[PDB]
Amino acid sequence: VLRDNIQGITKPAIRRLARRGGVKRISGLIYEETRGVLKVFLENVIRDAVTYTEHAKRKTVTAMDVVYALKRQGRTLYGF
Amino acid sequence: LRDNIQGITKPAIRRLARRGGVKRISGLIYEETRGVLKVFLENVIRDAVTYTEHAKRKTVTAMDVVYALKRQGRTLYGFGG
Amino acid sequence: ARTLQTARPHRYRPGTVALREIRRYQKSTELLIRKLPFQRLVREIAQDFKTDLRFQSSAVLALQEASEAYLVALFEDTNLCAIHAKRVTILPKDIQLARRIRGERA
Amino acid sequence: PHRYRPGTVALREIRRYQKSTELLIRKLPFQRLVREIAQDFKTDLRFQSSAVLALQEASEAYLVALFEDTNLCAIHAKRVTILPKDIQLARRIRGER
Amino acid sequence: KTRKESYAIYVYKVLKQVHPDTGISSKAMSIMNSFVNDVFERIAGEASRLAHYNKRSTITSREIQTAVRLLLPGELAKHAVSEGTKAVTCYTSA
Amino acid sequence: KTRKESYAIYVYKVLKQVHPDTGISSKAMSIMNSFVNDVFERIAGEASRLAHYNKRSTITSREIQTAVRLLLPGELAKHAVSEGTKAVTCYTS
Amino acid sequence: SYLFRVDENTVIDATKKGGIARFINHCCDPNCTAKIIKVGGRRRIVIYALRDIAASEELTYDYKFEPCLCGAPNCKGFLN
Amino acid sequence: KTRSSRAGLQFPVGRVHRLLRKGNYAERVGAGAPVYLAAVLEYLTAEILELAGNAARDNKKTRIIPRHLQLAVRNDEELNKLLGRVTIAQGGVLPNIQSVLLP
Amino acid sequence: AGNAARDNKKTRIIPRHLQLAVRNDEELNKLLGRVTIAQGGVLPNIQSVLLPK
DNA sequence: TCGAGAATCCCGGTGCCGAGGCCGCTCAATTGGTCGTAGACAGCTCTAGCACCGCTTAAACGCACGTACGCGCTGTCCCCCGCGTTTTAACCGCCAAGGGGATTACTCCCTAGTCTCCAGGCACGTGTCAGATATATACATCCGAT
DNA sequence: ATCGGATGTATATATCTGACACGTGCCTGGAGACTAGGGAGTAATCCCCTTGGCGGTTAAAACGCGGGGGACAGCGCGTACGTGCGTTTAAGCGGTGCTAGAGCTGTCTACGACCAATTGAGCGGCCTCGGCACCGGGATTCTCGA
Ligand SMILES: C[S@@+](CC[C@H](N)C(=O)[O-])C[C@H]1O[C@@H](n2cnc3c(N)ncnc32)[C@H](O)[C@@H]1O
Ligand SMILES: [Zn+2]
Repeated sequence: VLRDNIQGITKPAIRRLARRGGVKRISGLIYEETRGVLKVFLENVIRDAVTYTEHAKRKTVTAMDVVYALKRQGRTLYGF
Repeated sequence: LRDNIQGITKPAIRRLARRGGVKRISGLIYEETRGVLKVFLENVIRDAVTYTEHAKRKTVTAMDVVYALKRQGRTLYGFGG
Repeated sequence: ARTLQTARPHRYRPGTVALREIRRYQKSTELLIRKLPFQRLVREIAQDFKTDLRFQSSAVLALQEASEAYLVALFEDTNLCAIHAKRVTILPKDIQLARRIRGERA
Repeated sequence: PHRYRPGTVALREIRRYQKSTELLIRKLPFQRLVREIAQDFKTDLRFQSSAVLALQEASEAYLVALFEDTNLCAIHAKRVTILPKDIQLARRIRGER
Repeated sequence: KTRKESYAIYVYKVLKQVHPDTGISSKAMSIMNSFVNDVFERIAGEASRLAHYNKRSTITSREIQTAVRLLLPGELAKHAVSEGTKAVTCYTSA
Repeated sequence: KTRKESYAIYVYKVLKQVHPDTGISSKAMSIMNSFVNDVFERIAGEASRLAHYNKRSTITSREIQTAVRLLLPGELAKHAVSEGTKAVTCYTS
Repeated sequence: SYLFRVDENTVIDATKKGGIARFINHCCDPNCTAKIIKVGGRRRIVIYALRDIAASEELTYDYKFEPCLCGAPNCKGFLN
Repeated sequence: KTRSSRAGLQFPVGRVHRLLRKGNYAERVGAGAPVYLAAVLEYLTAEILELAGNAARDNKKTRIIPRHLQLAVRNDEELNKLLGRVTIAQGGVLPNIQSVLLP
Repeated sequence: AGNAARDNKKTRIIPRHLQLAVRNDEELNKLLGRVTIAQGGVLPNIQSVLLPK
């Protein structure tokens, strides 16, 4: 099993994401907050992805399952 | 029927804002709010009138408004939905 | 020991009548806009789409309901923005920020 | 000797990153994270290759977008830094909480 | 006159078994009716979409279960699926 | 092997009219295919609901017109309804 | 005394028969109140939570009887 | 004589008629519904490919990549509303910096 | 809704009681996060920065 | 710190209208039986997701310094609130009319459905040039001293 | 503001592949033709309910004013954030191996659509009284100035 892998989202990665979004001076407590937010988003999407997989009696999470999970939440995605 | 938006007077906006939970209104809100409300009303009545003239009739029913609302994400319970 | 029971001029400072109107409106459930002005406003806006419609009397009412449940909700959000900026008043630059973040302007 | 003024490398990085389209988060640790979050819903999960990336792509367009809003909230308070009480407002206004 | 239909009498039969003495108003009855219609449409539409991705040609008692488990939140899902499967068992063995 | 149909060739035929010497990559063609699918599903769903409301069963060229007027924004609606009526006219003769 | 006054000409007596609601003590500061609902057309005594109550907390309640082992920070020496 | 050529189109009116029939939309698909729908789809894909090619040209390239579709859509004002919630993959962000930040 | 209408000393479920029953829950609130219940009013709530000191 | 006065809740008395039960009367749900086919299932093929290994090298971490911005405080001034007086039109009740929304009655024409016939679009190779590096160099921006 | 330089970025030439664009078979989805049938278009008509107008009244809006609380500007303190440099570390890339499980095909049958006769559930119209809105008069709380 795996555990405490959320720490792989490093400080420079969040920093670069903020820089793309337009930020210029990131606080210090942000990294933990965005790690929590990203974890929540990922949980909510993978729940529906796994439900869509289970329904079809499969054991591989297809790409169309992730696309449908995202579409079902009002966040469509072009390219898969 | 010209210049009726002044019918959404100041006390009505005050009461809406009180129910919203705000405590100390500014003085310029009472025009931004009329603009917002006019935009919302145009966006809804456009689809209501589309729904009502697609069915070849000249009377905006309540089902037309319910559909025009449900279509923009904002449903509405109570009027025959 | 005894049987227990359940029963046996002026000028308010600014900011108190507001905190009372808030409590008396957040518990009532009627419509907060006059009905004839909203009637006329709906009829006047629907001119730009088709000339002579008849607006069945439950349509108008319907709109009014939504038109409240939108504005009220909007104000809630704007309130937070004000409280976020370390103030108490709500300003037009708060409504615009709420509508931008929320997706209505982009 | 020489030292760029504090904060002037920020805008250079801003322009450098807003112009490209690469993926900002490292791919393998993100694969591990997504692969272990789904351990709470099943166990013999396989995660077809183009699915993970899919997720990752979406999971960037979220965060970036969120920061685009966080900044606004910061700028609303006559500020520059984005303190963690901005993300919370930016997530409560759009109904995500 | 033309006879239109609703869920009035069934909502009333449920109210008269959850609160055997309360009584619903009229506007509240119309609200509950439109609520039932809205949830019906949500669930049946998601069930259809789901019975389409899989290329099945029918909308069975399992598309409905997965739809209920997607749309309904965390804990309402478990109780909803329990009531559903109980009803389906009690119905098939009769 | 396995036959899967897509809107690649039609998107290419249209590209060769709007820009006779450019060429779409693979990812961009996948994106355009997904875009066409999305818009088709939106318009079809809205026309379906719009036929269900008036208690009909034929989904004719009036429902598609009204659905284009509902979905597409201000200006795109006008040009889209114009192209549509022009094509149905040039087809019914 | 475990007597309780429903109205002017009727009282509840829980000295020998009743619920565990006979195990709620009088406190100068209460966190629960007692209202009189009417279900089925008859009056009954219900106990509502006045203020939020945490776990493993004693349920205080004001008797209004009209000595006091109150033990409250602010408190009066009489149940009467 | 395919039913698309008879209308002066490039989209497959036959395939769109088939999809409308086999998608469980209504009981009886009309006659001039697939023509209308194919014409609308063709107009939209042309309107987006034109700006995509324009954007790809100014950047001195002859191949359209997702960056150029992102630019073409988000720069427009009525396509940005149509595709208001999509996230074009490998698309990136439109360059913009708040005025308060730059010195 | 009946619990609310009883704890409010009435005996008729009424739109305000449905609005209360929904918005006071936590999961019935996500199922109906977008709806608006006509004649349901709003839930009593005042921020803490506003309450006097 | 406590009086007072303004607002709020709670207890009876009263009228009225809509929530609920009752009666006839449909028409749609029930039951039985047939029949075609959607899908279950056993089985086989093959691809692609998983795991490991070795190098290298770019990205991550720790550390130091210094300085820009958060922030807490103080101080004006100004404008939004609470309240009283005057003015308006919303609202309620009522009457009259006629448009058009439903409903009914015919009829016909537009589409499903089936069979026949074949050409267009999709998997599969093959070719080459468009774009990605890579290097050298010129020009732009930025920072210290004055 | 002025240079001087130092770092970074943009410009242009060389070259190097791999992914796009084109030509080929070939398989089945699309086009033609014809029929039957029911869904939609059209005429009659009727009565609901929308529109329009009018008088009273009184609730709510409009206006003006006094002032106290709040928004906004201006400074010092200090810390926590950015920038640069020298380390570590594990990401990435390439190459191998392999086995799980997606995917596709043929056989069989259990299940849902379809159709006929019917009959009782529920839907519309009629009362009707009890719950609720309204009014009035107590107690009971809260705010504010002293
Ligand atoms: C409902 S009984 C409380 C139950 C009691 N603790 C028991 O063990 O049964 C209330 C009675 O308990 C006693 N009591 C309750 N609260 C008290 C208090 N605060 N001080 C003194 N006696 C108290 C009095 O005799 C009072 O009449
Ligand atoms: Zn005591």
